[PDB]
Amino acid sequence: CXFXLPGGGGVCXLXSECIX
Amino acid sequence: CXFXLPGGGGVCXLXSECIX
Amino acid sequence: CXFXLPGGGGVCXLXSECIX
Amino acid sequence: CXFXLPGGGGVCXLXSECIX
Amino acid sequence: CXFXLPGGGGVCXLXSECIX
Amino acid sequence: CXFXLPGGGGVCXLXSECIX
Repeated sequence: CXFXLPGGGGVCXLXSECIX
Repeated sequence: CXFXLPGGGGVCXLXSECIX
Repeated sequence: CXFXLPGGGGVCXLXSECIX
Repeated sequence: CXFXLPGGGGVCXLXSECIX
Repeated sequence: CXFXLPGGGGVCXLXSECIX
Repeated sequence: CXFXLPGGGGVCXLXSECIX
């Protein structure tokens, strides 16, 4: 976090911070 | 959560986890 | 659309209007 | 648009360009 | 938070809960 | 686009495709 900067990196919107 | 999966279901973007 | 309500009613954030 | 800036003004995430 | 609601009346998408 | 994939690359949620 914050939104656009997912924990662990990678694509924002794809994975645990999003659906996952 | 995460983004696009509201904890109480229904409409994502709609309810506690969004505005609410 | 709008944001959160894809046309045809799929999950918001999952598919071409998002990543896809 | 873009995301955060609804085209007709007002509050991002609240109104026709979001749910509405 | 939640998504779209900084919590103090500010602009969603601008500050710590977004980039920051 | 879609949401999460800004044109030109770059961070999603920052610059013209978001606020900007």
